[PDB]
Amino acid sequence: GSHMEDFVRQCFNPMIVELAEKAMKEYGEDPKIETNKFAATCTHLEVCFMYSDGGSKHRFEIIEGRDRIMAWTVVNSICNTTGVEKPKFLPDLYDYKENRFIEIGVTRREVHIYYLEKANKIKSEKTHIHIFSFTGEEMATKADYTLDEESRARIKTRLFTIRQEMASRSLWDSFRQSE
Amino acid sequence: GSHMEDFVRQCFNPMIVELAEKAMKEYGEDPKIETNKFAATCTHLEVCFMYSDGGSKHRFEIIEGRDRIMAWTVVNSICNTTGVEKPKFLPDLYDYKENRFIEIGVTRREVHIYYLEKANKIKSEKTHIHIFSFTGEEMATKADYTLDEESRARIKTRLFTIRQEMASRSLWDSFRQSE
Amino acid sequence: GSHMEDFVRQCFNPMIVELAEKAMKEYGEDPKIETNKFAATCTHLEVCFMYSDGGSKHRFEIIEGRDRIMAWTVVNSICNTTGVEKPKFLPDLYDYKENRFIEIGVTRREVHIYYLEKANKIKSEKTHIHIFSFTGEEMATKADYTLDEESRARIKTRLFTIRQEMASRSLWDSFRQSE
Amino acid sequence: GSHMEDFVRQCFNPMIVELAEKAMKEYGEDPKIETNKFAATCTHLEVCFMYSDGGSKHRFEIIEGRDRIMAWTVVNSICNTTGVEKPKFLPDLYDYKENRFIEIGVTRREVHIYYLEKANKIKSEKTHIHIFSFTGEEMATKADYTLDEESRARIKTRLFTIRQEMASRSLWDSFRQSE
Ligand SMILES: O=C1CCCN1CC[C@H](C[C@H](C[C@@H](CCN1CCCC1=O)N1CCCC1=O)N1CCCC1=O)N1C=CCC1=O
Ligand SMILES: O=C1CCCN1CC[C@H](C[C@H](C[C@@H](CCN1CCCC1=O)N1CCCC1=O)N1CCCC1=O)N1C=CCC1=O
Ligand SMILES: O=C1CCCN1CC[C@H](C[C@H](C[C@@H](CCN1CCCC1=O)N1CCCC1=O)N1CCCC1=O)N1C=CCC1=O
Ligand SMILES: O=C1CCCN1CC[C@H](C[C@H](C[C@@H](CCN1CCCC1=O)N1CCCC1=O)N1CCCC1=O)N1C=CCC1=O
Ligand SMILES: [Mn+2]
Ligand SMILES: [Mn+2]
Ligand SMILES: [Mn+2]
Ligand SMILES: [Mn+2]
Repeated sequence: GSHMEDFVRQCFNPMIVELAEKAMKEYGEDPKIETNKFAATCTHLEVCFMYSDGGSKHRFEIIEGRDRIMAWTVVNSICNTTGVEKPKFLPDLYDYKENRFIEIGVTRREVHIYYLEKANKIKSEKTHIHIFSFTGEEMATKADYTLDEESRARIKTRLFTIRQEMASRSLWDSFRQSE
Repeated sequence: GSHMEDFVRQCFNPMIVELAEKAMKEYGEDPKIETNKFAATCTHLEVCFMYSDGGSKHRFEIIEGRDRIMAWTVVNSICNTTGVEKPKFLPDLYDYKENRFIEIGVTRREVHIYYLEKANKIKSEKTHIHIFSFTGEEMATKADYTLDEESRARIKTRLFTIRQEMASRSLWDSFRQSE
Repeated sequence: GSHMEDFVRQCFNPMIVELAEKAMKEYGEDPKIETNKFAATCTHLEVCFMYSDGGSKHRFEIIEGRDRIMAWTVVNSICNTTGVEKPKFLPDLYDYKENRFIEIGVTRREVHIYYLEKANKIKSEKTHIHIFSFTGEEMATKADYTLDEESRARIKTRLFTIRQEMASRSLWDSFRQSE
Repeated sequence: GSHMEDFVRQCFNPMIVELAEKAMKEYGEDPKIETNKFAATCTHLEVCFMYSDGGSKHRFEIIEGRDRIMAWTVVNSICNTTGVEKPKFLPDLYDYKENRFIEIGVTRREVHIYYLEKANKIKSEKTHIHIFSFTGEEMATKADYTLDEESRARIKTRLFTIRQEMASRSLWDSFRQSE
């Protein structure tokens, strides 16, 4: 019965909390035990949804938040209709306007560090990467940040707020030092 | 009690399913017996609605999905107020921005083939044709595709997803080979 | 218990029907007895609302549809803050973008005829007039039609549909010849 | 049991009334006793919300209307991510598009007078000020009025309407002469 678990449930929206619970159980993880991961999973969902909401009405397909199987089905349809290359790991969105997949990251360290780790991992000459930290930095492939400034600013604002809420509950250091 | 019938009811939205049922009974067809047609009818409704949703707020009148009589009443009002020519077969939308009717098609073969068949049929020097296939092709009158790229991409994505769902249930070949 | 009364209640939206009933009782008229006026009042409400919906989000103040007293209060605030001249008769909208009041008319005759009658009546060097007929014509002050083409086309479409519905019930001639 | 209290509850939206009640109790004030302040607090909330609604979708963060603590948390996140200077008094919005805080004022006197008082108070070389009166004037830092004309016009309209409602109840002079 952790403080972090109760904190997450009052910080994030109930739909986000339930998608995060569903995602963690799919990969065999327990949200009551791995409560830092529970927070991170919610955070990442939220960001990905605020991101898709920047931009014009039909711009993004949302991959993140779906069941694994359906997410891959949607990736294949997209691959099979734009001719874009099939990613090896599930990305988070597809950008119909620039014809590319996007991998959104959210990190409690240097973006430099998390970007390289993502780059190396997916090795998809194609897929765009976009990282945000909890201290306001972002880093994106070819310095091309996809959305305009006001929509990314909102996300960075929301991340700093989450950090403050954690810190004022004394949960921030345990969260920071378990990434 | 076919697998296809239950598949359609979980693939499409309930409002689409009910309009499709209404349309088939109007033409004396039974959705429980002619289950490929039931799928096609849902598909065509869906596409036509995703199509009207591309574009700016007042752009399209939606003809498809209405009762026959009301659909013709709306066609006549449009004819009677823009001076456009009265079509012989009901189209699916009217484009207020380009002042033309549009016939949307969705095909399980070559678009070349289905386009000619539509052309020949309506013989309306006026009415624009726009076909989509389930393998991502589209074809439109004067190569003028009406909407921008992202809205048509979404439709082609959704069609490929429907195809995958059918195939993973072993319904795809029976659907493909009954068009 | 007229056919026209039941026709109006199934043709127009319930909120429009209730505002029309409220407006007629304010001027001492009975919607069950004066059923042509009941139709016209609904029609005029509808049009004025479809009109305000053309244009960008804050463009119009809606005067029509309010209680008399509140409508005048809103006119005075507008006069008292833009310095525009106080109209003698209640108009239907205010255009914040062009800084003028608008009088919307809907006629079962020549627009030429109804426009002059409106002009003469309000004598407001200032207030813009915009008439629509049920046969698709419109006429506006300085040939300046305020909205773009697609939003006015929709209105003219809806008016022709109302006319057809009346005619197929044999109510059209009585409505036409009582304006 | 004042007339002003009942007037406010029928003039303003219930959500605004409840936020105003919450704000006044936070600063130890009683909405039943200080009924002019209750009106002013509602007015100021309303304006600030109509203001945030002018502009494009992600443009403003809304600070006003939150609990004190959360409002400061949001200010800090914004400061901590845009590098803008921390204000000493809580502002009402943040403008992501121009990267500044905004202090909205609403006054029953000369805007000249209320602007100086605000200027002097916050002494934030940075924060933009935007005053509206109940007689239609506005005044803003560097004559830069943030929103376009139609959105500010709406606000000034609404303020004059509130003034008229008060005056026709004989509450206006007591409200005017207690600011
Ligand atoms: O907080 C808000 C503000 C506006 C509405 N809303 C509710 C939640 C949506 C996300 C959900 C996303 C979720 C919802 C679950 N499902 C399953 C059936 C279809 C659907 O939408 N989806 C969309 C497809 C993939 C996926 O995982 N969104 C974003 C698009 C509209 C919506 O509900 N959202 C959008 C901005 C932030 C946010 O949380
Ligand atoms: O899935 C969604 C996302 C946004 C809302 N929604 C519900 C269904 C609407 C279509 C219906 C169409 C249908 C609805 C039935 N009726 C009868 C009375 C009026 C009305 O709308 N219409 C519109 C006129 C002709 C016709 O057959 N649409 C499209 C426009 C808004 C709406 O409900 N829709 C729009 C995009 C895909 C889709 O399915
Ligand atoms: O059919 C639709 C499609 C979109 C929503 N909707 C419901 C009715 C609204 C009009 C009402 C107007 C009415 C509603 C009654 N009231 C009294 C309290 C505030 C309010 O709105 N108003 C607006 C101020 C003056 C007036 O008479 N509209 C238009 C603006 C949003 C709305 O509800 N509407 C807008 C397009 C056609 C139409 O009928
Ligand atoms: O009258 C209308 C027309 C459109 C919707 N709506 C309801 C009230 C909203 C304000 C509320 C603001 C309030 C609502 C309370 N909360 C607490 C949880 C999140 C939230 O929204 N917020 C937003 C964040 C800070 C704050 O105090 N707004 C403005 C944005 C959408 C909304 O509900 N609003 C927007 C234009 C005038 C107005 O009164
Ligand atoms: Mn990611
Ligand atoms: Mn068709
Ligand atoms: Mn009128
Ligand atoms: Mn203020």
